[PDB]
Amino acid sequence: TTTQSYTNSFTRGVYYPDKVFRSS
Amino acid sequence: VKNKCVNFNFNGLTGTGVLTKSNKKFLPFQQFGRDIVDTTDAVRDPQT
Ligand SMILES: *[C@@H]1O[C@H](CO)[C@@H](O)[C@H](O)[C@H]1NC(C)=O
Repeated sequence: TTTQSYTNSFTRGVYYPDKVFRSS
Repeated sequence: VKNKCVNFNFNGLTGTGVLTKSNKKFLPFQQFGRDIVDTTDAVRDPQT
């Protein structure tokens, strides 16, 4: 079986949009 | 050839300028380089 509890994401789930190096 | 004005055609990216060694921290998937003004700064060598 399984449950469907709800939680908060907070700050999470950010990826690199592209393959372009960037700094500062 | 480095340290000389040359027309580069890196992987279809046409342009002109002077290229040399660098100390970036290119991640494995990184291919290009830019700036806050969105202009191609650094390129990874396909065969090196
Ligand atoms: C490119 O191919 C040559 C010929 O097989 C090989 O000697 C060289 O290591 C290759 N370089 C890269 C970066 O794959």
